[PDB]
Amino acid sequence: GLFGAIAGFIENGWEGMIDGWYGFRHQNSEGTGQAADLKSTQAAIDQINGKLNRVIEKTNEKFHQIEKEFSEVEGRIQDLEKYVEDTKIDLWSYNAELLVALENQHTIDLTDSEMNKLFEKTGRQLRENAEDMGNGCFKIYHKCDNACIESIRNGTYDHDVYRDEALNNRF
Amino acid sequence: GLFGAIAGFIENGWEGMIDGWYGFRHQNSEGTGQAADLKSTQAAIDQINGKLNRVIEKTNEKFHQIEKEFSEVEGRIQDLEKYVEDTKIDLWSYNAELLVALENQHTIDLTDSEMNKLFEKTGRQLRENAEDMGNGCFKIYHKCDNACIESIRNGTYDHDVYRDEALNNRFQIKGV
Amino acid sequence: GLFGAIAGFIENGWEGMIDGWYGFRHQNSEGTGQAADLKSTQAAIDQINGKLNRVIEKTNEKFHQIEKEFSEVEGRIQDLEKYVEDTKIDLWSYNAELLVALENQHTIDLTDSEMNKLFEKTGRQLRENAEDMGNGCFKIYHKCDNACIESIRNGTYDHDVYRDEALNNRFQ
Amino acid sequence: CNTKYQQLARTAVAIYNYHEQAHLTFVENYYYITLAAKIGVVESAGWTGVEEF
Amino acid sequence: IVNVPNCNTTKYQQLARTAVAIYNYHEQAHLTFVENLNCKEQGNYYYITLAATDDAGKKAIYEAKIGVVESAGWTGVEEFKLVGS
Amino acid sequence: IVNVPNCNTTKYQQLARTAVAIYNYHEQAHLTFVENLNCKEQGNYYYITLAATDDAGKKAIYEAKIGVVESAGWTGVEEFKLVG
Amino acid sequence: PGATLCLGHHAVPNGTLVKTITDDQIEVTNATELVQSSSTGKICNNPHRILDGIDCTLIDALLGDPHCDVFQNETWDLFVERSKAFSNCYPYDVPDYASLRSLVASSGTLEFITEGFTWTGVTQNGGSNACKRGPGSGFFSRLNWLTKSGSTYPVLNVTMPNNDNFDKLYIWGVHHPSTNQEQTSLYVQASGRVTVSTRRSQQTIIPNIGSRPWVRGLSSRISIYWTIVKPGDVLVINSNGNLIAPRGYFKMRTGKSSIMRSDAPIDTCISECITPNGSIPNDKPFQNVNKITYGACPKYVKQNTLKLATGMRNVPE
Amino acid sequence: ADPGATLCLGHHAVPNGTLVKTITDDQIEVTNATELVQSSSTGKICNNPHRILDGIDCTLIDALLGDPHCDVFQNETWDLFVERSKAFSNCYPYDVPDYASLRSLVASSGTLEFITEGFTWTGVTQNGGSNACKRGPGSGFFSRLNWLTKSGSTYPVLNVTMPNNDNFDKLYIWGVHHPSTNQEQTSLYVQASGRVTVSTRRSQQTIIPNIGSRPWVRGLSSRISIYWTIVKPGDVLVINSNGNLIAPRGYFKMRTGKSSIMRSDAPIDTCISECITPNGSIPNDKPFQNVNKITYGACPKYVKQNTLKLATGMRNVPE
Amino acid sequence: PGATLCLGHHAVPNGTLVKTITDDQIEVTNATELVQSSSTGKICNNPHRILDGIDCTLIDALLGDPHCDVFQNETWDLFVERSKAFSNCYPYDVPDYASLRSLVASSGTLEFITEGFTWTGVTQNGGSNACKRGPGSGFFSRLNWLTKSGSTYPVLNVTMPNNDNFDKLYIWGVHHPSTNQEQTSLYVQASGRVTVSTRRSQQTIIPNIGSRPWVRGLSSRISIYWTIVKPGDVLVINSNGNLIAPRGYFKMRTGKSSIMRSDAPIDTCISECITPNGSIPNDKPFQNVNKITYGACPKYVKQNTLKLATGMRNVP
Ligand SMILES: *[C@@H]1O[C@H](CO)[C@@H](O[C@@H]2O[C@H](CO)[C@@H](O[C@@H]3O[C@H](CO)[C@@H](O)[C@H](O)[C@@H]3O)[C@H](O)[C@H]2NC(C)=O)[C@H](O)[C@H]1NC(C)=O
Ligand SMILES: *[C@@H]1O[C@H](CO)[C@@H](O[C@@H]2O[C@H](CO)[C@@H](O)[C@H](O)[C@H]2NC(C)=O)[C@H](O)[C@H]1NC(C)=O
Ligand SMILES: *[C@@H]1O[C@H](CO)[C@@H](O[C@@H]2O[C@H](CO)[C@@H](O)[C@H](O)[C@H]2NC(C)=O)[C@H](O)[C@H]1NC(C)=O
Ligand SMILES: *[C@@H]1O[C@H](CO)[C@@H](O[C@@H]2O[C@H](CO)[C@@H](O)[C@H](O)[C@H]2NC(C)=O)[C@H](O)[C@H]1NC(C)=O
Ligand SMILES: *[C@@H]1O[C@H](CO)[C@@H](O[C@@H]2O[C@H](CO)[C@@H](O)[C@H](O)[C@H]2NC(C)=O)[C@H](O)[C@H]1NC(C)=O
Ligand SMILES: *[C@@H]1O[C@H](CO)[C@@H](O[C@@H]2O[C@H](CO)[C@@H](O)[C@H](O)[C@H]2NC(C)=O)[C@H](O)[C@H]1NC(C)=O
Ligand SMILES: *[C@@H]1O[C@H](CO)[C@@H](O)[C@H](O)[C@H]1NC(C)=O
Ligand SMILES: *[C@@H]1O[C@H](CO)[C@@H](O)[C@H](O)[C@H]1NC(C)=O
Ligand SMILES: *[C@@H]1O[C@H](CO)[C@@H](O)[C@H](O)[C@H]1NC(C)=O
Ligand SMILES: *[C@@H]1O[C@H](CO)[C@@H](O)[C@H](O)[C@H]1NC(C)=O
Ligand SMILES: *[C@@H]1O[C@H](CO)[C@@H](O)[C@H](O)[C@H]1NC(C)=O
Ligand SMILES: *[C@@H]1O[C@H](CO)[C@@H](O)[C@H](O)[C@H]1NC(C)=O
Repeated sequence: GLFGAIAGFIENGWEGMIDGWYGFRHQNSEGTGQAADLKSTQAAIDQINGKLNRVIEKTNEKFHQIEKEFSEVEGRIQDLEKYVEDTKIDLWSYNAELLVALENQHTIDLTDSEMNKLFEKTGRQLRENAEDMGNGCFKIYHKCDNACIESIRNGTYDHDVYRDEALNNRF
Repeated sequence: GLFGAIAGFIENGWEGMIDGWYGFRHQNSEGTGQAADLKSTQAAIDQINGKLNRVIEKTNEKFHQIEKEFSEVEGRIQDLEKYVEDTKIDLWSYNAELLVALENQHTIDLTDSEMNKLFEKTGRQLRENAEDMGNGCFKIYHKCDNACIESIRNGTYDHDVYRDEALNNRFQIKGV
Repeated sequence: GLFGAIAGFIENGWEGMIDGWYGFRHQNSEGTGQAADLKSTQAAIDQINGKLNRVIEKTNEKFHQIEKEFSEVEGRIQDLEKYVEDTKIDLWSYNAELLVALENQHTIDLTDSEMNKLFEKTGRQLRENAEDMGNGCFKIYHKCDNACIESIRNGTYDHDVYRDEALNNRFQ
Repeated sequence: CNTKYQQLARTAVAIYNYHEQAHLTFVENYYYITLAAKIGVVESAGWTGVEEF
Repeated sequence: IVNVPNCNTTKYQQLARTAVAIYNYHEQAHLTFVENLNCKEQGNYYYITLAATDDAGKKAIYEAKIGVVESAGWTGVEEFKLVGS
Repeated sequence: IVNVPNCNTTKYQQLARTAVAIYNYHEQAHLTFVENLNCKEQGNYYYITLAATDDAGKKAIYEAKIGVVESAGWTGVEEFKLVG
Repeated sequence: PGATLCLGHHAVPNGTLVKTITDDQIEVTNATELVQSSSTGKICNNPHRILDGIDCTLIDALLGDPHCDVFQNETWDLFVERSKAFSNCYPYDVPDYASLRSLVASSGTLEFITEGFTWTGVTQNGGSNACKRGPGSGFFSRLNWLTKSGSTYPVLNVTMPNNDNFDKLYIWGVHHPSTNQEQTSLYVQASGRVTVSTRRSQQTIIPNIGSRPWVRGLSSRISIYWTIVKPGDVLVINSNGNLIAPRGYFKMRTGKSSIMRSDAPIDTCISECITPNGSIPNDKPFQNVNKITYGACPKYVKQNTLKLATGMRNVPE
Repeated sequence: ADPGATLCLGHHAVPNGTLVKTITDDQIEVTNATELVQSSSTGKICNNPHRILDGIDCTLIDALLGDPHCDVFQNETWDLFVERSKAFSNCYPYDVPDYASLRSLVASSGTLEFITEGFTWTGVTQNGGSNACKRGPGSGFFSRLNWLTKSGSTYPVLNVTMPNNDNFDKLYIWGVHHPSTNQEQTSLYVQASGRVTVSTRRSQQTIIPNIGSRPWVRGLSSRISIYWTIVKPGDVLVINSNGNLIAPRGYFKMRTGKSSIMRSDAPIDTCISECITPNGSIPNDKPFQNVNKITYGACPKYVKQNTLKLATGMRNVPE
Repeated sequence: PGATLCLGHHAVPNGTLVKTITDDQIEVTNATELVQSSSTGKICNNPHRILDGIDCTLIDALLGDPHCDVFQNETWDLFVERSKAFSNCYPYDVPDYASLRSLVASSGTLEFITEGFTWTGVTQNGGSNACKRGPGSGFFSRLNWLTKSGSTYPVLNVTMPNNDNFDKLYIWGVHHPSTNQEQTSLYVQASGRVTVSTRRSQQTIIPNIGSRPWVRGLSSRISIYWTIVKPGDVLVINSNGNLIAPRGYFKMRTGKSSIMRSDAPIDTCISECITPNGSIPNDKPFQNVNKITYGACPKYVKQNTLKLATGMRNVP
């Protein structure tokens, strides 16, 4: 993707995460855990649903048209009737092919973007208390129990509480 | 947006900034202030103007065509004349709908990108003299008067001048 | 571009780099050097080739159609024959114009993205041993001979080996 | 003479019930039939008509 | 017993003016109708003798043969001959 | 007025050769024109007596009636009868 | 020590391949099909009023072929013509058949109003054994075969004003006998003529006497023509022979009616989109079943599948 | 110690945002947008820079034939001929088979320039008129047609020829008269059945008149049927008739170009506008329009949507 | 004393300008052209079977104009009509010429099969000096000019059923004399009539008598008509004068054949795409050469150039 997270600096996906599209895995003194992130998951789902509803919106209702199959040879007028319908079909076939190609390229990029945004947002929470390991994980340089991990996942983590401990361990 | 700045880590916009699209607000020893950034504003304006001029470029001139309203029932030839015009209108209606949807999605993303570019460029100027507060603001760890803020906004800020002062303030920890 | 690397915080390109699309220039104790990066070059080339092959894919074969030039004035049916062909040409001309404009905008953005990805990847290798100078270059705060520069370019650079040396130069 | 001939007569009575909006019921180049309750045929054209009734 | 038409009626004056106009159109002349002298209806045809002056003010006498076929709405000047002054 | 015509003039030979070709086409025969013997014009018609051989070289005498309607550009062989 | 926090995204074991601008096949977690490529094979009878022609074409029901009598005064949203249809009346042709079929199909009704035409000097209601209605002879229910009365066929000069607020469709015909004596036996005159006119238009047909192929016993033919009389106009029929006269007019309407050729059976279901292959769902924006459709339908495209990605790139372990 | 400094990056916003459509959002607020669909009109047709010819009471065909109340249109030219719904015919009742094609080709030609030619009609009476087609207080006829009838008691076989020695195409308009009775037929043309044959080296047309009663139009049951023939440079016009010929007086000069015809009741005004619709002229700054699918000139393309807003600013996020 | 590591990208001294969504022109390192705008000017004779009409239109080769005899039983994928073509037989016209030319071109063959028509009571094989075949008079090879025999022209009434499994195309005509004397001299009856019918269709043509302009010395004309007989149907021809009779049928086919007007010479080369200007390669998806094409061709567009970016932004 354009942002380098999905199929990028994140090596692979998590088949074990079945309750969200993006989330956190942690390791601390009390063990390991996993939690999906709701806001980033919902942002990707809302964009794709909106794109999908615009695409499948029923907007074509036609009634009496032109004939398109013929049992006898007629020449000029039938040549034109066939050419008109063949021209229409090719233009709509082109529209449909380009549409799914543009939409899919954008869907892969927007979901890549949401992953990168969540990563950058998390690193901004940790400030000088953590370092980017380059593989989607942060090394946190202070004791961080379950309540501390939960404060990162719900966005209330105050970096200043742990800064003195973290700066000392880092340097 | 795709980049997470506008309607993202920047909480909202500034209605009071009426002389540019992007800019700086500061708080230092001399007070508070506000200044628009010219280069980033002009880059967004130039891209949208270029996109807009391509969309409204007058490119359609037709003269004698086919009839499109009919006062009598005729059957085959009139069926085809109406079908041809209905086919054309639907394809152009689709083109017009798709064009504005793609353009608008891209306009929102390019203006988001310009905001993110200006933020990243500012943080690269400050180097180790400042920290990203996570809401679009930098905490600058030294005395930085109006002339100092001006040097950041016009790209002449020399980080080595303040690095010793800034590193000292940044790495104050608790002593026991 | 959307990502700010090419024609952005990287001031210009290298005409002297003839063996790849992206690469490294370094200066260390042993002198200066230049080397292309293969993965990022190949990733951009693969995307453009895939896009190019998709566009030039032969997909149109027509045989007996309608007449399109006329030597006599006939009126109604000839008006429609001309209008049908004129309508088709304008719709395909629009398709062709929009296609190249979208493709080119995306090609410029994807190549900008590949430059930015390689930059972000390199800074993540160096961790706390280097600083971003803001122009696409990293200042590395330890002795890094040719073997050390190569370890960065082939992805084996172990930052812990130099961290103590680098932190000392960086902050004192 | 009350055969063919019976279908020709009922055909004449039905055409009469259409033309005059009456409701009769049959009892018993040209055919002249006297019935109780004038037909032409041209076999090359397949035409059959009741000229008089 | 004999019924003689009035040559100064609207119908006959208009037939003569039409006859003068057709002559002017066909011969690129400019006669002006003055008055009818005699007139006769026989079958589909009217026979009118009229006076007409030219741009020089000279009056002359002309004989017109005018056909009218009512079912076709047709009126035609078949003859327009100068007779004298 | 007595006229002794040359029945082997270019005009008359072409009228006869055309007649032989029409006969060969219509009857799937293969006569070959040799010469005209007598010739006569009467109204819209030429009456020509000609000799023609078959593939075995057997000569026979034929009488042809050829019509011409110039205003229509029409030329037609109405009769082509073996005499002996 | 410290702690480790890893950001990540989900994945599935069973991905789906999709097309993008750059990749011909790339695996995502989910996709939805955009091309309707299947049908039940059956035409649903709701919500469009379907009318099965069975053995009858729309024109045969229009003219009044006896085995098409059941369709009198019928209406439809969609008329379905079966390939097994046949004619079983007087042999005929329709110059501009496709247009008459089209305009009647678009009107969506066969409502017929008998009008009091007066035919003085001719005998009416001619029939044929090529067009049996029951045991005996018959004719098209909506047409009146006029022949000589006594020893003469006078000039017919009838008028019919249109004092209504709708268009009237008149269907009339011209009889082409096969021999000269057949022409004179029926219509006296050596050459007939039919001139039907309004204030807007005139149509003159001269019959054509000659032998045609044997069809249901007959070498003769009838040519069918039509005339629309707008409100405030008047119909005028003029003939000195060979007139197959109308008995009235068909009321004309505008709307969404049409006609379709299909051999698919009618079923008891609900579907807005109809194709000759049967009804198809319209939840997808494109379809690959048939370019012929009727109703709220997906647009026809050449592709039999187009997968729209509905999830991120799928990167399993 | 010192408090240091804070430097905040931001972007502008407005209190009057505009909703626009995107790929993902049906409505999203941006700071500014511009309309791409022209949906209004002044209701008037601007008379510049296109030459507008107002037909008023006259259709193009009636001005072509020379209906007396359409005399003012003789030799007229136009870029756009405007036909009003109040137009009416007031000459001999007629019809034109393929009326639409003749109206199209004349409208596309853009001129009614007529050139009289010296036809010689030996043995017939010329210039027949009608009280159904008055020019002045008396009877008249189409100015460009010549009603031929018998002279004396005969109507000869007409055989006239007009070669085209010029380097342009000639348009000949001619007609055939359909009487109501046999007496009417023989009174005008002697022969019991007429015939009109008009031919070139490349084409021929033969029309047989029809005798019978049509509905009354302006007192008449008879009709004239209008036909046309185009003669290319180097070809020749031949007219052959033994009755019922409504003869041409000459040809119309043929041109190719940008001219056309439009049906409208919009008044014509003194303004400038490149684009014309039946509803009136519309500006052409926007690439799309919703006013009418019938347009003439440099016009936005017709679309079904009545609005399509193009975003011209960033996302609007008020305080 | 440390090290510096700079990230960069390449650049070229010969960039190419391309269009984008935002920029009318912007410089990239490389681009490829998407609009084919040139042609060799020659029509390649492979892989399509090209039939060069030279002096003959398709209709004249169909009817059998003598100088078009060489095209008898010919087949083609593309028939090429030259602007120098000319007719040199009896002056004629074809109502719906465009339709007949179209359906024969789409059929792709002139395969003619002679049938045993019996014309009792008339003179067959009428010819004309306006249609010489050799030094003598002639006529269209596929038509049969019938005239009176003796002093009578009977009512012709022949029948030809179609028992084969393909469609038959019958070409026939009606003769339009110039004078009444010409009419009665050829056909006795003062007014002719031609009625051609199947079980599904019928056509009756009444000849026209009158003076037309001279074409190759003649004021009379032949009008060409056509009838298709489906398998199981039957052809009936009925006439009492002026019939230009068919000699048989043309075999009808469906397929990929067509016709094109071009003055481009034909050459021994390979090209899938054909235009009146000549063949063009089809590697590019669009072309600006001609809206008339045949085969696997780029789509016609109005633009003469459309450059597709194939490299990054060029910043020297
Ligand atoms: C064939 O029938 C038609 C219709 O019945 C006849 O046409 C009608 O003819 C009468 C008199 O010829 C017309 O009456 C006139 O009407 C005008 C205007 O309303 C009025 O001012 C007159 O005083 C007179 O009453 C009538 O309008 C006309 N109708 C139509 C539809 O044409 C026609 O005459 C018949 N054919 C023959 C040969 O008689
Ligand atoms: C964010 O997470 C923190 C960490 O768990 C939450 O703080 C705890 O909240 C629970 C309430 O369920 C209390 O019982 C604990 O005593 C809290 N612990 C601490 C250290 O404060 C916090 O409530 C969460 N906030 C939100 C908005 O979800
Ligand atoms: C003209 O020819 C047709 C066909 O040869 C004749 O039609 C046949 O007529 C007989 C009885 O007359 C029928 O049994 C056949 O079935 C008919 N065949 C076809 C193909 O129609 C027709 O009779 C002839 N007409 C004349 C006047 O002789
Ligand atoms: C410029 O672009 C062209 C095509 O966009 C490049 O040439 C293509 O290279 C691929 C490599 O796999 C081949 O498959 C194609 O056949 C080549 N096409 C042509 C037309 O050569 C080319 O390498 C690029 N660079 C330069 C300097 O031209
Ligand atoms: C009718 O007029 C045409 C004029 O087109 C006459 O045709 C000319 O006939 C003479 C000999 O009769 C030829 O030399 C000319 O070349 C012909 N002219 C053209 C243009 O073809 C025709 O003869 C006349 N017919 C009658 C019966 O008078
Ligand atoms: C291909 O041929 C066509 C026509 O044979 C050329 O188009 C003509 O170009 C000339 C001069 O530019 C114009 O005067 C004509 O009006 C054009 N005709 C049409 C129908 O447009 C075309 O330029 C040729 N193209 C090439 C590449 O040879
Ligand atoms: C940048 O701002 C500083 C402080 O106001 C000023 O001294 C310097 O000249 C400025 N440079 C530029 C290039 O504007
Ligand atoms: C990477 O480069 C170093 C430096 O020379 C070398 O020793 C090492 O073998 C290389 N490893 C790989 C995997 O390329
Ligand atoms: C995935 O696609 C299927 C089929 O299109 C759909 O039913 C489902 O809602 C989508 N989402 C998930 C999470 O399965
Ligand atoms: C629909 O019917 C047509 C023939 O009418 C056939 O070619 C096509 O394959 C059918 N499609 C399906 C999905 O049955
Ligand atoms: C916003 O766009 C409108 C066009 O709809 C324009 O009139 C106006 O000047 C623009 N305002 C700004 C601030 O760009
Ligand atoms: C234009 O005129 C048409 C036809 O009268 C009408 O349907 C349409 O609403 C009008 N539109 C405008 C914008 O006036």
